Amino acid sequence: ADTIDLYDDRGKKLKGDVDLQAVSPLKNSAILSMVNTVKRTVAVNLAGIEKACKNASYGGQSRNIPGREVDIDPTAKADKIAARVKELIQVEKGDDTEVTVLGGGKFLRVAAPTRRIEAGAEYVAGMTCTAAALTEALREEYNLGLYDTPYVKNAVWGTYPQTMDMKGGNVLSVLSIPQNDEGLGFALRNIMANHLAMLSQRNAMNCAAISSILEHCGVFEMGQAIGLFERYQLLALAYQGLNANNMVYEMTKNNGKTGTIGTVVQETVGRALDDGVISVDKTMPSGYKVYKANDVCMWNAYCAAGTMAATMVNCGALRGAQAVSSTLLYFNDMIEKETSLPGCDWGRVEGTAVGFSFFSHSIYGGGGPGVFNGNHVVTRHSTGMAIPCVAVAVALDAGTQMFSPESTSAIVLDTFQDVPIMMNPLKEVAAAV
Amino acid sequence: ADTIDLYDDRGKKLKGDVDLQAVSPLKNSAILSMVNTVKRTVAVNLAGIEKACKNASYGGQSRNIPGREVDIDPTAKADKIAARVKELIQVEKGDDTEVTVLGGGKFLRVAAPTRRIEAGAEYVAGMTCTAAALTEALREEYNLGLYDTPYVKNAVWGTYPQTMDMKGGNVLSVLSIPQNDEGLGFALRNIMANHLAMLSQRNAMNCAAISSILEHCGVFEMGQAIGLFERYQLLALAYQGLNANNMVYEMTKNNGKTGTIGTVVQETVGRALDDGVISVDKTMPSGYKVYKANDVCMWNAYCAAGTMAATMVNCGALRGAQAVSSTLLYFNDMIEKETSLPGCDWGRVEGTAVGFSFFSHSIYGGGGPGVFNGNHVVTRHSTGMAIPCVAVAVALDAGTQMFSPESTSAIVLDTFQDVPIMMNPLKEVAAAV
Amino acid sequence: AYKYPSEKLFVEALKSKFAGLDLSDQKVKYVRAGYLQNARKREFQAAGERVAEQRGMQQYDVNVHLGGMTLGQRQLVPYKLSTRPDIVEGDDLHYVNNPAMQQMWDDMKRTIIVGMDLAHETLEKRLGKEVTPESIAGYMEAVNHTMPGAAIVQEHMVETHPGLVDDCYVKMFTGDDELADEIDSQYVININDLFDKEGQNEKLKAAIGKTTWQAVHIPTIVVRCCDGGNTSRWSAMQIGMSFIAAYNMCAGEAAVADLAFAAKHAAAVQMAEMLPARRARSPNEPGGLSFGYCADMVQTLRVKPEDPVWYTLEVVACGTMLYDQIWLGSYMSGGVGFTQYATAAYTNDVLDDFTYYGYDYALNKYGDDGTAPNDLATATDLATEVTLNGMECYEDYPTLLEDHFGGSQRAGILAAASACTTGIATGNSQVALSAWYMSMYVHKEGWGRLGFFGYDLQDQCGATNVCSYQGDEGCCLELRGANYPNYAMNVGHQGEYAGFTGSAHAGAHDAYCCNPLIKVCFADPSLVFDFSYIRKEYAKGAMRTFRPAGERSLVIPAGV
Amino acid sequence: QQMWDDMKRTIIVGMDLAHETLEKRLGKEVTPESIAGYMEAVNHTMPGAAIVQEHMVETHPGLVDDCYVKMFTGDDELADEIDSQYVININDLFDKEGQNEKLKAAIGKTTWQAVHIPTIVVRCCDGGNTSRWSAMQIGMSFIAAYNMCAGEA
Amino acid sequence: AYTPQYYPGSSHVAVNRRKHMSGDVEKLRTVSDDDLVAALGHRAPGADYPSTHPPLAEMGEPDCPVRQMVEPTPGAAAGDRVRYSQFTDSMYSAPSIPYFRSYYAAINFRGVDPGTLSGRQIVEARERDMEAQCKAAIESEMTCPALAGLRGCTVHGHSLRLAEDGMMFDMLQRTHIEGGNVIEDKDQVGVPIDRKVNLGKPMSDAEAKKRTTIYRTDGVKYRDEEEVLDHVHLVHHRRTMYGYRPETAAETAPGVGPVTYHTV
Ligand code: F43
Ligand code: F43
Ligand SMILES: C[C@@H](OP(=O)(O)O)[C@H](NC(=O)CCCCCCS)C(=O)O
Ligand SMILES: C[C@@H](OP(=O)(O)O)[C@H](NC(=O)CCCCCCS)C(=O)O
Ligand SMILES: O=S(=O)(O)CCS
Ligand SMILES: [Cl-]
Ligand SMILES: [Cl-]
Ligand SMILES: [Cl-]
Ligand SMILES: [Cl-]
Ligand SMILES: [Cl-]
Ligand SMILES: [K+]
Ligand code: NA
Repeated sequence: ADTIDLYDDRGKKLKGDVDLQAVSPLKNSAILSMVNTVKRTVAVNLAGIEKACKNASYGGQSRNIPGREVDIDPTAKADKIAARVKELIQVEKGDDTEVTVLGGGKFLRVAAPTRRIEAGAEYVAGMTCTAAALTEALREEYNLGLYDTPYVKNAVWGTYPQTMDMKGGNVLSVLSIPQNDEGLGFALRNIMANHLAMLSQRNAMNCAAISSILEHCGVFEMGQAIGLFERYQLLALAYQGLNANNMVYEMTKNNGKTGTIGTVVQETVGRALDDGVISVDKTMPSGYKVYKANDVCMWNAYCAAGTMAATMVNCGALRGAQAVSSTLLYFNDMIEKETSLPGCDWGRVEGTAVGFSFFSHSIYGGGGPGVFNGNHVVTRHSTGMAIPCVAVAVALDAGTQMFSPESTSAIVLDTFQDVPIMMNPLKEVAAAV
Repeated sequence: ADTIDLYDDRGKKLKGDVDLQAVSPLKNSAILSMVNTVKRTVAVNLAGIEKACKNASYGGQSRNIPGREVDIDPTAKADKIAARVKELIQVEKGDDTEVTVLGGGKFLRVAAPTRRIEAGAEYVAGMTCTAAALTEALREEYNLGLYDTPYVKNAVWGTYPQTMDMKGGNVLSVLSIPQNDEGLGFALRNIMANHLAMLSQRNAMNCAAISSILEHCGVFEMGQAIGLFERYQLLALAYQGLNANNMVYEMTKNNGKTGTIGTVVQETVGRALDDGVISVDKTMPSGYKVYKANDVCMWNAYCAAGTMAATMVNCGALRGAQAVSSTLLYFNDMIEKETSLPGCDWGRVEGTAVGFSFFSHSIYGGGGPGVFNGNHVVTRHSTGMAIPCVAVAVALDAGTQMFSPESTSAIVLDTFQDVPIMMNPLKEVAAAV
Repeated sequence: AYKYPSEKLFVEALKSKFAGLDLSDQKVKYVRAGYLQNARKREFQAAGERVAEQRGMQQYDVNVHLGGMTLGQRQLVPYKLSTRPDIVEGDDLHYVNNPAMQQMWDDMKRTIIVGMDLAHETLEKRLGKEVTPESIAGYMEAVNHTMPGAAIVQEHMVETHPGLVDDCYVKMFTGDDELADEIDSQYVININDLFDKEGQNEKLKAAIGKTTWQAVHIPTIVVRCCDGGNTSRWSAMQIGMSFIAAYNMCAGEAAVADLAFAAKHAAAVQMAEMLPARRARSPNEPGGLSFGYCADMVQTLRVKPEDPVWYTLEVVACGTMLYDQIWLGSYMSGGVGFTQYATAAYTNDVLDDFTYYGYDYALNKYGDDGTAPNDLATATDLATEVTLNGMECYEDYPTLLEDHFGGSQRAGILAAASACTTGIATGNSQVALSAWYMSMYVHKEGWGRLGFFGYDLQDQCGATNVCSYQGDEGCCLELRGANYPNYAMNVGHQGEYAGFTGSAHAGAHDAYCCNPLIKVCFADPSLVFDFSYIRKEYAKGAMRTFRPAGERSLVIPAGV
Repeated sequence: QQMWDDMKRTIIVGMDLAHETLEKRLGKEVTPESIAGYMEAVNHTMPGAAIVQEHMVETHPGLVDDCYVKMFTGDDELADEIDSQYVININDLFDKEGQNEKLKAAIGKTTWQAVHIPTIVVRCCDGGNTSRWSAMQIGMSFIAAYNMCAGEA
Repeated sequence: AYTPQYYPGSSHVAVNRRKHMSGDVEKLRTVSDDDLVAALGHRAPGADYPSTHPPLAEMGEPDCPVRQMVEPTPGAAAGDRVRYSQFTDSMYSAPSIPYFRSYYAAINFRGVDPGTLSGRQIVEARERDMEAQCKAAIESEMTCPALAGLRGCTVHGHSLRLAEDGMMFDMLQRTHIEGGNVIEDKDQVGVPIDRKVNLGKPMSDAEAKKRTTIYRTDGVKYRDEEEVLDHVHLVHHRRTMYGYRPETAAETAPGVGPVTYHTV
């Protein structure tokens, strides 16, 4: 069986000789808790509801319905409304429902009770029950009636149900609606990189962990971690996302002052050779050495760690997210040229990076790195070994992006800033072992 | 608080003075188990996989890929395959994974471990892990290689991932894919009436219960059972689906020899009046009496029970499913004319029935009753008070339908005929209190 | 104020269809002439003979009608476009035969509104470029060369034939009068000139603010070859090429991707969003069109706001055709389809008579436009009076009942008159919606019939869902549309809902209903279809006098 | 453009299940004569013309001249009984290397309609219109050809 | 047991509506079994009933408590096809109106699938049960054979001017007057039949107005039937109120306003 040493975000050892199965999405209680948290937690924009009602801007995108303003001030009654929402959504007193006023009354964080998720088939009960509880709380507090309550309902729910989503509404999840899934098992893959950067509070080590965990939870739900593929995926999670054996942190540190994508390639090959993961296979007439992988899944995991460290070194030097697309491409292209072994995810990180480079530097779609996610058509193709690097690059950016975490995901930061699994994911994963 | 007496499918009292909350989707362990079972259980058509491979008919719909037949016989190796599937999907020895060979080897029932659902965001992990485990089991058993395994993979998964669903595949759920949801919280609403009739083994009382339970679970996930609406929905579930106070059973018995839609209307009004649910409000000059509802949610629940009993009496007499659309329409239209009180779901059962009648008797879409479900655009509009009657009518049909339970849902019957929650839902719900 | 006259508005059309007829007669002589009575059917039969001969396979033949009878055992009667002198054969109003109706929908489908502020901020932040009226002017020239399908950066590019894409263009609009005045007027939608009544221009500029937008209209031929989902993508590609050239950017650098995301998503305002799987459709298709946006596309409100009924009924004409004839009758079904389900709402001055009657009743009882109480009691009074009067008209004039021969037509027209009266009177769309459902309930009990088998699905769900606030039930009417669950299937409702959504804002004397960007965009006279007078355009199409875009005569043979 | 429009406007629809419905529910006999009547009906109605109601308006036949329906079958005896104008002749078209026999063996003794709705319709609308348009006029044609209630279960 | 009241209103039209609902409709004519079977067009007069499935007694049934307490109709027990009758009724004071044909069926007959439309009203049922229901309707005061007729297709006519001889327009002319009587010589889907089914004399215009269930200006004016209007209003109001909140308090929620009724 495989064991790993767990190290934290500062390069400090947490636990030695941990069974690889102990960090599995199917077994580690901290990971299971992370998934439950992202499913059941929603953010409420009370300030947005108040503006929509006062300005009759229901649905957003410059909509204005003249004469249909509703003059209510929920930000000034945030504590009363929060208490009513909690009473309406809680299943039993003392259950895990939480409703907290943030931003001096501008927002609520609503952790809907787990039981409402359990009683359903998907994850949407948090969104639906919060929107319903808010609508009722506003109707009661402001004595709304037959013909104005519908407008307030649209301030909360947006254009639902004319649209499948609460478009222009004021209830937010880090997940999207199920109908946006590209395929089977994609809901946990559909987390905007800008959101991931805010969950991590721009700590790039914690970013790698949060993003890698959720990506691999998705891969497991897709049915793509069965049999031999379970070890393949778990080693990638551990070495790329969980700083196993301190490889990501130490390779970044070693290359952080003068290193480049290429020096990280070199250190990764040297480590694989020194650790027995690869060996010289044959030598060509020129002297070029063809390598062989003695442990195929472990060679991939080393490439995954190298891809992450290269992102941290290159995007960290740029203090800019955009270089992540070329870093994933050239780390893997060049490590193949250096060894004659296939790179991370057997070309699928490189391929993802090719299209991601194109779609972050062209007219045709995409955007900056913060708009991508594991469900995006451009960036879905690797089983979890590309997006964590994207999220890390978004976190390292010092201000070069137009669609930035602060401009698209501000409420996510406030909602998860004091949530322990997001504040210290590596410590919580290790403590759950 | 409200209490109900629970009665079984033969009109015998099971439990007295049960708190209405104890039959809630959020609280009753049998309901919660039913939801878990439908989410995580899949049927495998091993005979279909064998036929697709031997005939190169991958993807169905008369497809044939000449030359790409793969000659494998999984129905003859069903026990070995089943054991391998179990080993590949089980998370821990002794967990709730089940794999059972059915039909002499033609089919498997696979109950994927609940932990795989818990670790994901939706319910699809059963379908995906089963499809993956099967593909691997066949590859191993039959020594498949690089260029033929892809074809066998399509025998299992259908045309996925060119399509979003496993179209033409051989892994089946009573649920559909999440992207087929019409809106938020609709996954448990997307259960074909023919499937519900097979879950119940054509026991119409048990069909009412199974369908009503799952419909209201969906309504709860939609956020439409919050506050006062929780009592509204729970009373409809109890009185229409769980035979509360034996009202559905007794009204059907009382009207079963010579009764009609209209006599059931009359008995429902008389019961509401005798039980104090409604009272005379005012009398018109002609002597026509306008009634008033003393308990609005209870009056709805009585109308829901009457709509169900009227279906049992009218479709039971016809021994034909098609009359359910007119029964739901005319029961509710005439009870309004009889009382000047609004009918079941305040017109939404009647309205559903208007469009359902149209789309079960016209050129434009729909079909016979068996093709409808709570997620169907035609039949989604009532919050759970129409589809259970549809499923009951499908169960009562003696052979008038072209798209019948036996022709569309045969594998569902074999998969669930030994599953306790589907064999005796009313007894299991009462025992869980 | 308006005064309802002594002669019903529908009498002229009856007299023009039936010269010399005693309009009180309940009986008629049937001659059973069959199709030969009718010039259009005879022309169709001859066309079918040529089709069959040319392709070697039978097609149209009136004698294939069942029962040994051809169409026209009764008299086949033509249709007067309401408020117009044009009387046309019924087939001339089938969407397939009517290019004006086709081009109205193509003009909506090929339009996207795209903000410019985010793109300009991107250029400033990432490249340090200064955006000026001069740089914007260069961009507007670039985008009007590239948008129809022509090249600006690469060498050896092939291009669209400019004559095939002559309808494609881009204009900008803004609430900033200073910017609007600096750009060449050929590139600008002039809000002040177009919205010169009742201070509408100031209302629009206040709502839009000092923000800048592009109204993009991609080529008709493209949406005809493809779908409405092409529109925002096509727009974004050529916006991006134009920014590259006009700001000397690298032709493909990271900042270009921010422009792409802005133009495709963040600053893009679709006409319609996507639909769920059973009716899967791309964006910019009719099922996603909200009633508020439909009402805002129609422009009679900027021409004559002092007559709220006229604008209201032009919206009805726009919506009933699009939603019933093209959307429900084609996209969602097909065949002969649903022409007369919709013509009932825009021909023979019938809905006009019933609605002006109601307007006069409300003016006299409740007072000026938009001042009536916004309550269920008022909806009840107006709907009942308007519906009873209309039913009495159908009872007293036999040839009126024979015009709206299907109960569904009668139901939609009586309920539209009821709800439009209530909208104008109260100024409230949601109260008008209660009046709509009340009309249907009143109608059903009077005659013991309503519409087709499945007409009142939404009807019977209707009253209780007006004031629901539950997730998939509650919604203000302006934001409802053809995907509101109860509305997703049936003829005889969707275009009428758009009509009385317009009526409520016309009664309130607003400049728009839902989105001021939509309102300005569709006011532009450079569109092919004249959104200011819907029924006049339909008449041109029916008379073969409407020239649509998108034809391929430039690139096809002809010959004997 | 026309290559794509020819693909988008095409749907293939089996006839066996429809015929089984008529037999089971109505007790109708399906014969080469009843199929021939159905093929005439569907080629009148498919382009957008009326067969049941009175006072219907219709598409201009010249605007929809590309719309038609043919049947095809691996049953050579049925194919031979229907007027050739309505039938795709597999044996004439697939005369090389025994291709006709391979196609007929794969299809079997099942019957299919190749429906091609009007180009002008998919140009005004989208490819989603195709299977729906096809089904509406198939339905109208069965109603007429088998003397059904024009709207029964 | 509860005594039904069926429907409000005090005019003779409301009385007629309660007659149709309660099934207390006078028999006015006789139609032989063979004539009616010929008109319906589903089988030859005297022929055995075709079956869609075997008789219940022969094939057995699932162990269902509902099947075991609900008696099948004769046609269901026998396995008959589900067939239909369909009627069209003139808005010029025909005795019947579509919804009230459907209520007559739903209240007074077992195992029926009625459908209401503006220009047609259908009853589907097992063939022999459908025949009995159609016989009851066609022999009764619910039928004038000039103002109403069997039309399984091509139904246009309910809303049209009557012909000069008082017959409702039928594009297929399945009926005509001979010697004062209405003769049907085609089946309900327009196929000629080898007999003349004599449906007897049309009602006089005065008799039709005495027997009609329709409100219109030349009979009982709808505007004057204040009890029916009150009923409509009460149902709409209560539906609106309870969709907002299903409780008595909703009946006076803001937005209701000063609702008022004529007779209550
Ligand atoms: C602006 C981009 C970035 C982007 O997102 N798309 C562009 C431009 C876009 C535009 C150019 C239209 C115009 O000239 O105004 C269009 C036609 C798409 C559109 N918007 O309609 C296009 N490219 Ni490009 N584009 C092409 C190609 C190419 C080749 C051209 C290399 C050369 O040596 O000429 C290179 C990529 C590469 O190096 O591999 C290329 C780049 C680029 N392509 C660079 C601009 C290059 C430049 O500055 O000259 N295209 C091709 O390689 C062939 C097909 C050709 C496409 C037109 C056609 O198929 O007819 C066109 C496809
Ligand atoms: C076969 C159906 C069942 C169904 O699913 N659709 C039908 C037929 C369908 C066909 C008829 C075309 C043809 O004649 O070949 C089309 C045009 C749809 C299509 N496939 O293109 C249509 N109906 Ni219908 N259908 C209509 C209507 C109606 C009215 C007609 C009643 C009368 O008194 O004439 C009744 C419903 C009712 O009673 O309320 C009706 C029924 C029916 N409708 C009955 C046939 C009735 C008959 O046997 O005569 N339609 C209308 O009420 C007006 C609009 C009209 C539609 C065409 C248009 O909008 O121009 C047409 C809409
Ligand atoms: C990536 C995605 O764009 P978004 O990132 O969603 O804007 C997608 N475009 C494309 O895939 C464009 C493909 C055609 C142009 C490039 C050809 S190499 C689309 O519009 O749905
Ligand atoms: C119900 C549904 O059909 P299906 O049951 O999915 O076949 C749907 N049709 C419609 O809603 C037809 C609408 C237009 C024709 C009837 C207008 S009243 C559709 O094709 O997606
Ligand atoms: O007769 S139906 O109401 O089903 C269709 C009318 S077009
Ligand atoms: Cl394995
Ligand atoms: Cl290995
Ligand atoms: Cl509440
Ligand atoms: Cl005559
Ligand atoms: Cl109450
Ligand atoms: K198109
Ligand atoms: Na030319």
